[PDB]
Amino acid sequence: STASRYASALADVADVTGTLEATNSDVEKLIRIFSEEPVYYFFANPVISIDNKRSVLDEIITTSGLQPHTANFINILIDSERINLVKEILNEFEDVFNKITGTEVAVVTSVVKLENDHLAQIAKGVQKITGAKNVRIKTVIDPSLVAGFTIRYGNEGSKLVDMSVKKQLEEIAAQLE
Amino acid sequence: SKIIRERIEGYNREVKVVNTGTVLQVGDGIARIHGLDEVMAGELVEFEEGTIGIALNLESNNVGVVLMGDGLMIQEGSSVKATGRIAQIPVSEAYLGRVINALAKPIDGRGEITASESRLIESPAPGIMSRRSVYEPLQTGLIAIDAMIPVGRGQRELIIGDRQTGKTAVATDTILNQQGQNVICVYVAIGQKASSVAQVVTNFQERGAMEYTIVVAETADSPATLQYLAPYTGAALAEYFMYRERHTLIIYDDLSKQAQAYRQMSLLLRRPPGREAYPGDVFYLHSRLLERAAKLSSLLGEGSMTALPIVETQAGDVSAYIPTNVISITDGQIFLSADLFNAGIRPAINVGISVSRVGSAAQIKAMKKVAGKLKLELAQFAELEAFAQFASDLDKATQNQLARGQRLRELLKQPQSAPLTVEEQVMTIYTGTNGYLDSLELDQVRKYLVELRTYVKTNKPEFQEIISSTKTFTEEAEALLKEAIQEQMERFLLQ
Amino acid sequence: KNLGRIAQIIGPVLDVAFPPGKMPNIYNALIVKGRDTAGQPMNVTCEVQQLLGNNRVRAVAMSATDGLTRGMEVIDTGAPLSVPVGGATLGRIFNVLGEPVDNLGPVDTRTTSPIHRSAPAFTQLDTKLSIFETGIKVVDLLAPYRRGGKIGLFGGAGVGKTVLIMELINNIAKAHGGVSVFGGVGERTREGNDLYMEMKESGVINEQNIAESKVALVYGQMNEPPGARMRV
Repeated sequence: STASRYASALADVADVTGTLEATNSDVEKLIRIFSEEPVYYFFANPVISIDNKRSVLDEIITTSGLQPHTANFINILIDSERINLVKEILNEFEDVFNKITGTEVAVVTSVVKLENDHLAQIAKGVQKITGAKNVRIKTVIDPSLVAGFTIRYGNEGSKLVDMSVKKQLEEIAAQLE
Repeated sequence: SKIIRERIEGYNREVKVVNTGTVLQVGDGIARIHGLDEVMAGELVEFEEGTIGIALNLESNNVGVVLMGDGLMIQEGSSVKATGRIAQIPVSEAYLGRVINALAKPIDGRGEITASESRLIESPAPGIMSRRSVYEPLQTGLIAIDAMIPVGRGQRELIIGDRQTGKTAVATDTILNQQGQNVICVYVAIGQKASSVAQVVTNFQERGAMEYTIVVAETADSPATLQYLAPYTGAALAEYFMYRERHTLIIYDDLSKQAQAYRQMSLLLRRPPGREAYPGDVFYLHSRLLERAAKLSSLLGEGSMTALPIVETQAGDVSAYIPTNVISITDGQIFLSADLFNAGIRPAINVGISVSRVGSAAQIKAMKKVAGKLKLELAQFAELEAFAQFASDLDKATQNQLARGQRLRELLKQPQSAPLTVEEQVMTIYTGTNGYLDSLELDQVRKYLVELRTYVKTNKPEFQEIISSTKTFTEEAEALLKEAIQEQMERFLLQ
Repeated sequence: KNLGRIAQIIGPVLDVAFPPGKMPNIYNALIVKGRDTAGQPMNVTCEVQQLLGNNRVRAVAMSATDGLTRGMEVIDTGAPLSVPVGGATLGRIFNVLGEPVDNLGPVDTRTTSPIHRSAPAFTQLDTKLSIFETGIKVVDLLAPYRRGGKIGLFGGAGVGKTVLIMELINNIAKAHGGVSVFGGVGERTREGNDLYMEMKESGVINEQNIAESKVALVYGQMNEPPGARMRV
């Protein structure tokens, strides 16, 4: 996407900068900042004086203390009115961070909040299976997980791998087969 | 942080105007508008430069206003304070003679037509339960209309034709005969020429029909919002007459102009265009428009709302989406054939393609007794219209039925504003069926039928009195008609 | 148990931001509980036309929509137009809403069934190509009108479908034990009023013996915003 392009350029700026972590911190902070629906509307209304919005923008750039590359990224962004198209590019920055990283966030989903050792084994096995540089573990103790788990991995959470009632689905299939 | 959130809180408190919405995308009488989200659907709203905005497009983002007219002074970011009222034109009978612009405001200049009851233009339609039987008749003055197609009180009929044809004037002739009628006459002139508007108005007041007639008009230079609703405005004027149980009739100048208007509206709304650029909503829109026209029930007082639809076939498309949509929509339809006008017959009603639904419930039995024979002989001559150039070798009943249908064809034509009563036409039809005009020659029977009408107004006025009182073709009255028929037949037989 | 804010309204195309989870299925219904012009609560039958996404959906209502403001809640019925099925329709001239448009009181019948439903299956039907035999003599002679069939009409007013369909109604009511669903779509309200006057006048609507009334009258108003009329 062009939103994904804006995210990719922000990550590129932070990456040739080295501020991928730093502007990632800025990304989370500004995400929680722009999480304010009143702030998101006030920055994102067309009725907003972009003079006064730029005033409040540098005010907010203080009010969370943003890094300079991401600050000018936001300046070009709200300057180019894709602030209206803001937030998901912000969200995509996360994946862009992982696109920078290769730290793959994979969501497990088990009957219990599983063992951090079992989490380590699964993240290691997914670092081999994914072939990953690293793995941001994204756990879940799922209720409909009967006993086993469910690790959505891949580019999306596409690469589902689950043994909870999934084998019961397979058993009902082979019954129906 | 609430210092920054205080700063943007003040900025957004400035953005927190409730009724107002700033003019976002000011284009061509249409605006996206920030703010004024909490409005109901479709109201007028006062913009800056006072401007009335028809809140057409309830955008999720914006507030899409059909501007009432041109807003050069409606600047960028012009705040439309929400009015919330929609289309509540003050309708009273005190416009019956005033020529109102779309605000029910006299484009006449007849003074402010005083009016307390204010109805929103699109009020709801009458239910089928809200309508009784179509018993009472309209009467065009056009003998040829009411003969071949009976018009009830409060019914739906189109007049399709071509440009300004005098079909315009055919409606005007109906409006003229509304003066003798007890129905309220209401001239809805969408998009006429201004000179034409005035000559029509002069025709009305010169008839004094403007006593019985109010006038509303859309300009050709109308903001098409006013066009796009002024139809419904006239419909509500009919409501203020018709919920008051009164017979009332309306003359809708061609909603094809309104179709180009709503085309300009939805295209101006950047909305989805339909069959030949008319919006699909034009189907339901004209449907809602013409839907309300009826005689009511007696629960609603049987108040007649008698529509007159102008439909002009664009180079003879009997199936434009406008035209075929109306053709679905109507009950009576009046195709016009200016072939007859070019050959001479005003009224150039295409008597074959002009088909209607109501029929004998709309005719006097007085009329009906003659009119069935008129239909039979008319279709007889209609098939036999082929025989004409070879009618030297025509059989006695063939050339005779040809002569009968010929005199009946003579018994049709009438100029601009040559309306007749029911009774004069009854004499005319009874003679033309009675072969006394199978005697008389072509222009001879025209003048002689005029003279028979005059010398029946004089020489048999009690036959017209019975045809009034009974409203039934009495054999006594048909006898007095034959009496005066032979009398004036002698009078014009000496010539 | 879903409540959708009236997101946008492109005329009779409404839009509804439903909840992120509580966003309904295709042709799932919704009562838009808006105000009236009085401000009294009026509930429209918005129909799920298009799952427009971002938990919002382009809907169509059958009735009108003036006075509706944006953000108004629509409690999703979340299913098709469950309509008063059976004999309460057989005799009451019923609206598209399932109110009797007849003003014959409310149609007290619990059986409200899903409107935009399937057809039957390849196995369920009865493939004896039987004759829907009329009792009208020419159709008896000429028209091999299939039972379960599709009798298209190249003829309407003047040609006399009023009386002929009325006698056909009486004939399918009498010679068969079958009942009749007569639907005036895009109705000439002249023809609608006269039609109910006819069925009462014939006794097809057995006017005293209501619901012994052999017909079921469903007119579709042309006055309806014709998105109503598609689902009639």
